[PDB]
Amino acid sequence: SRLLGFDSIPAATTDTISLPKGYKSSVLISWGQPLHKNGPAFDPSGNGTAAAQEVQFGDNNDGMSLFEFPGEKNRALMAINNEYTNYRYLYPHGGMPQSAEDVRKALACEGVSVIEVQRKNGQWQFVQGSRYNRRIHGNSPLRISGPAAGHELMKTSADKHGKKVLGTFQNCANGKTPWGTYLTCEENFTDCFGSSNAQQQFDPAQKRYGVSAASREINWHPFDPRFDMAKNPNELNRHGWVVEIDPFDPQSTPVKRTALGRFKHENAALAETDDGRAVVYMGDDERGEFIYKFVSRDKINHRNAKANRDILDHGTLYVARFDAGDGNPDHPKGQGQWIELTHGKNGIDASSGFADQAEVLIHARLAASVVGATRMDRPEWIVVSPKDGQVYCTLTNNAKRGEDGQPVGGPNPREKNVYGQILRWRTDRDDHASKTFAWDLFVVAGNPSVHAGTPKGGSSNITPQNMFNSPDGLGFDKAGRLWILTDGDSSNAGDFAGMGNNQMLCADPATGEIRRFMVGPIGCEVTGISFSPDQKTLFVGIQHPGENGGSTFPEHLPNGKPRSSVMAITREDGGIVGAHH
Ligand SMILES: Nc1ncnc2c1ncn2[C@@H]1O[C@H](COP(=O)(O)OP(=O)(O)CP(=O)(O)O)[C@@H](O)[C@H]1O
Ligand SMILES: [Ca+2]
Ligand SMILES: [Ca+2]
Ligand SMILES: [Ca+2]
Repeated sequence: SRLLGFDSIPAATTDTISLPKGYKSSVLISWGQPLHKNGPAFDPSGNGTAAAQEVQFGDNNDGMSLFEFPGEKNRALMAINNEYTNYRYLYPHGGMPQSAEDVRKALACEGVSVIEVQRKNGQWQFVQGSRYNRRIHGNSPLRISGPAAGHELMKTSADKHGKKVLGTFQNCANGKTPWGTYLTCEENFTDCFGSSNAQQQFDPAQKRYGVSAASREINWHPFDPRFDMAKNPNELNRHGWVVEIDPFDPQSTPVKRTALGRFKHENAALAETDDGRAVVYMGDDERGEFIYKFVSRDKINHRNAKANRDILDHGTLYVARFDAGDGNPDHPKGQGQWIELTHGKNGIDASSGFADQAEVLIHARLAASVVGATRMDRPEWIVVSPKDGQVYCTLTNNAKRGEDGQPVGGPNPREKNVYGQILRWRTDRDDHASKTFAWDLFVVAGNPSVHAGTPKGGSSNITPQNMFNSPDGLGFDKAGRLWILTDGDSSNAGDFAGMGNNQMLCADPATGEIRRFMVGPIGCEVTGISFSPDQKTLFVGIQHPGENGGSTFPEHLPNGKPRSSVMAITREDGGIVGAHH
C-alpha cells in the first residue's frame, strides 16, 4: 500500500501501549492535572474536592481537536471532552454519590478541558498556567441559542426565560469548525436524570429518549434536585445538544446550538457545500436510532472568522434513509437520501405532535420517525475525507438487530451484531448540498478465526492478523489515511478470541486494506484523535483504563490508580505518523 507505511502489529492483552517498530508514546496530560498556576495537585486517595476538580483536567477524556495558534508554529490549543467519571476511583468509598458535594465532584469531572500545548525540542507538552487553560464543566453557566431558545419546553424554575443552562456533561465526541471554534457533543445525558417519585409517569418524548426514575446508575437526583424529573422535568430538554466553544477566548460563554437538533450526539463532522454553506453530519448513538445532517442558511465567511458567530443558528436539519442495497454479502452497496425535519413538511405538524419548529428540534427523534428515517446499528463517529469528500460512519454494534422493528438489511446486514461495520457515502456530484448519495459498507467487522466463512467472519478485508470489534472513533490525517479507534469487548474470548485489548488501526480508503497500529492498556477504550499541523505527532486518548480494576496505567505506581490520559504518539526518526520510513 501507498498510504500504509508500517507493518500491522499483533493484538495484545498487556497493561501498556503497543506500537510498531520505530514508534514511541508519551503522556501529554491525565485526569486530575491542575490547569492553573499553583493549582491543586491530583490526590490519588480519592479525597480531592469538587472545587479542586473544577480547576483540574476532567475524567474519561474522549473527543478532541487541536487548534493552530495564529502566527506561532510552536504553540497550539487543544479542546478535550470529559465524558463521564469512574466512581470506583473518584471517591474514597468507590461507590455511588453519598452527598451533594459528591454530586458536584462528578459534574466537575465532565465537560471540556481547554489546554495550551507548546513544542519544545520537537515534543509537544502541556503548558500549565496558560491564559487559555480552562475547565467548562457540568455546572458551568452556558447560553442557549437557535430556534428552541426561549421556548416553553426549555423553561425551568431556575431559568424562567429558557436561554441560560447550567453546564455541558456526557461530552462524547467533537467538531472543529473552519471559523476557529470547537463543537462538543452531549451523548448519554439522559443517564443523569432520575425521579424521587419511583412511579413517575413519563410522556412519549421522555420515553423515546430513555429516561428512567432510577437513573442509569448515576444517582445525582437524590442529592441535586436539578436532575430530579419530579421537580425539574424540563431540565431533560436543556441537554442533548451540540455546544459551540471558542478556545481562543477564555472569557467567552459557550452556546448550545438548538438548530442542530436534540439527541444522543456522538460527534459532528464538518463539510462545505459547493455554494459555500456549512454542513454538519451527526450520529445519534443508540440501537436503532438515526444519522442526521445540518446545512447552514449562510455561506461560511473564511476571511472573517467572527462574521460566522450565528452561522449554526440558521439552516435545515435532515435525517437519512438508506435503501436495501444490492445484498452483496462482502460489500453491499446502494443509494440513500436526506429527508428534511421542518415543521409543516413531510407530515411534521400539530397532527403528528409538533406545535412549532422548536418542538421539531427538541424532539428530533420523534420527527425523524414520522418521516421514515432508517434505523441504524449505533452510529458513532463520522468523518469527511479531506482528499475526496467521501463520508465514513461507524456502526459500532447492535445486539437487537433482527428484533421486531429493526429488520436485517442494507447497511445493517447481520442479526445480533456484536462486531459492527463502517459505512461510507459519496454525496451526489460530490456536492454536500445534494439530497441523495451512494452508500457502501467499507468494512464489516468479524472474527474469521472462529467464524470462518460466515457473516460473523466479517468482510474479506478483515483477516485473522487485523481483526477488531466495535469500531467507534475515526479520524483522517492530511495524507488521507483513515484511523479507526475501537471501543469493544476486550475479553479476548468467545466471539472475540484473538482480538485482545482495544486498539487503533489504519486503513487505505481506495484499497480497503486495514492494519493494526496500536493496542491500548487493560480495561480502556481508545478514543479521541488529533494531529499536530505537521502530522509528526498523533494525539490519542486512553479512556477509563482499569474500568474493571486491572490497570495502574500510565504511571504504574505501586497500588496505583489508573488515569484516563491523552497520549502523544511519535516516530523516533521524527517522520510523519503512519507514513513510510
Ligand atoms: N441499562 C441500559 N438500558 C438501555 N441501554 C443501555 C443500558 N446500558 C447501556 N445502554 C446502551 O447500550 C449501548 C451499549 O452499552 P455500553 O455502555 O457498553 O456502550 P459504550 O461503551 O459503547 C458507550 P459509548 O457510546 O459512550 O462509547 C450504549 O448505546 C449504551 O448507551
Ligand atoms: Ca464513542
Ligand atoms: Ca462506543
Ligand atoms: Ca465507550
